[PDB]
Order: sequence, then C-alpha cells, then structure tokens
Amino acid sequence: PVIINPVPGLPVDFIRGVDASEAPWIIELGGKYYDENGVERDLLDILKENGVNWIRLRVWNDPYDEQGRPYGGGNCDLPRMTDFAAKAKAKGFGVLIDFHYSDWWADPSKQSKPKAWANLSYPELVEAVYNWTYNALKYMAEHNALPDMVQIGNEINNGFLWPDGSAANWTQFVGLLKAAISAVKDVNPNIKIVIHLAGVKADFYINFIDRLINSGVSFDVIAISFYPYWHGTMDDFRNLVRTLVQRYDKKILVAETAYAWTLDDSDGHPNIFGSRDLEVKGGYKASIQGQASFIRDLIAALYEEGKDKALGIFYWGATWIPYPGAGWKTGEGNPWENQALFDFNGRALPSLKVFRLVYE
Ligand SMILES: [Ca+2]
Ligand SMILES: [Cl-]
Repeated sequence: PVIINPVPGLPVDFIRGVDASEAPWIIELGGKYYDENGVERDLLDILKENGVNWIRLRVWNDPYDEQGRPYGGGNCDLPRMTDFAAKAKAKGFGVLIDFHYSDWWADPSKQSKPKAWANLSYPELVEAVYNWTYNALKYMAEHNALPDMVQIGNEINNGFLWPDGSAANWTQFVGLLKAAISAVKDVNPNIKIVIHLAGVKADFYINFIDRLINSGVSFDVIAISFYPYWHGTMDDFRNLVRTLVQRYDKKILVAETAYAWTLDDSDGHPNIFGSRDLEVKGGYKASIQGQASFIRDLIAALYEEGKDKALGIFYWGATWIPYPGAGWKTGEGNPWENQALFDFNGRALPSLKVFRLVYE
C-alpha cells in the first residue's frame, strides 16, 4: 500500500543499488528471504524484480581474531564477499566493492590498520595496500566477480589507516590512497575509483576534494553517506550536489543511506533509529510509506541537481534482517532491522518497489 511519484527523465541505467554485505552471513546461518507475496525466493531475485540493479559490498581484510573466531557485523572477508558478488554479477547486477582497509568497521571515527599492518613502517605499508589490493581484485576476477566500481576506503573524511594516513599526514595519506588506486588499475584500468565521504557539509567537501585532486589522486566518483537523521535535511543534500557538479567534473554517488520503516524492535537489541527523536531530524516519518517517500525523493533530488553527473544511490543495511548470530557484533544483536527493506520475518517490504516505481 505504498504511494509513490515517478521521477521524470530518470535514466534506465541509474544506480538503484543496495548494500547487502550482511546477507551472505545471514543465509549461511539459515536466514530466509521472502518476496512481495511472502514465498521463499533467492534474495538477488527479489532485489532484481524490485528494481535493484547494483550491489554494494564491504570487504574487511581479516575480521577474525587470533583464535579464528569471527568479529561479526556480517563477517565480510574476501572469500565470502566474492562468492556473493560472483552470483550477483552472474544475475546481471553491477558490483561496487568497498575495501575498508581494516579488519572491521571503519568510518571517520575509527580507521584501524589491519592486525598484520599495525607495525609495518610507512614504506612497507604502501607495499601492503598495493599487493593486497592487487591480489584481492585478482581473486575476484577469477571467481568472475570483478567489481565495476571500487571504493578506496570507507568514509575517509579523516583519512584511513590511522595514524599513517590520518589526513593530518596528508602526504602519507595520498601515498597510500594512490598505492591502492595503482593496484586497481593494474588489474583493470576500466574499474572506476570511488572516493567516499560522510556528511553533506559542502564547505568540507570543497576543502577535502580540492586538496585531493591537486595531490594527483585520480578518481572517477565522489560517493556520499547521507543519513538524514544525522547529516541534514533534503535541502542540505541538494546544496551539496549542485556544489559538486559545478566545481568538479566527476560523478556523484550516494554510497550509503537509509531510513526507518518502523520504530519497533525485534531481537531485543536497541536500534540506532530508536525513538521519534531521529524521526524529526529526518523530516520523514518512520513508516513503510515514509521510508519509500524518502528514497524516491533522494533519487529525485540527486538527479534533478546532479543532472548528467548523477550516478545513483545505495540503500545501506537493506538485507540486514533480524536473525540469531547475524548481529552487528559477535554475541550482540541487530541495531538496524527497522531500517532494512525487509521486515523481521524476512519478507520484502512494499517499499522495496521504490527502485522500480520511480519509473513509468
Ligand atoms: Ca534490534
Ligand atoms: Cl605527512
């Protein structure tokens, strides 16, 4: 029962993607996904028929401890992530791989160097990011899972691989950033490079990207993490986009975004989207309709301003349904299930058709 306006002039090759990084782990535990009718189907088939054409997957180097026990949060190591990307690309999907260059979660508040990279000197570290990235993408290419797009680090606002690439050390930061890129192009120079940033502070994007472009860092896409309840209003997003299309001749992408289809909880583990508090920040209400309205408007806002540089969006945590063992951390539960595009029973929400109903 979801009402939605079409987006006039929206290209058929527009990136209407989702981040399904947690899905592979969920399926291994016995988690099941159901289509609009509520019958059990292949997840990728459910996404495709709903209009999703791209898949985004994060990759951690070694999300396990010295005892072999997994960290959690999907346990997104290269072998498990590559197997899903292979099946997705086999089903026609486009693939964006997000190398966090960390053993676990990375964002502008934490950018841990992997356990084996921790005490490598800077020169040895440059040799590490290159050789790992090269072999990483060489691994995916052979399982027929070469990603169309690569994302050098996740939300690298304050840099990555701290402290050696802590943005403060801009010179070293650029060396490591370039080193990874050199690796990607050596595997295939038609793979597109994605620089991912969080927030919609336009004046920061200017300062950061200008210094990046001037440093010789070659990339194709400027990716954005936009969570309205954190980063600002729809208008704040509009101002960022138009500022990027005028100042830069590069593509504009939303690497991460999400909203709440409900406020309830399923597994007893409190969610990030918890109270009506975040609901007044987002400007949209926490219903299945409110979720869909936000997504359609984000696609519209991006294209109406992005013009021919508008690339598309990825809905983050789309497949993160509540399931025992598939929490955000080993031993803990799910804080995101009320922001997925599936309900607690694993059934596709009627707002999943937003990636298809934006057309006409
Ligand atoms: Ca929960
Ligand atoms: Cl430096």
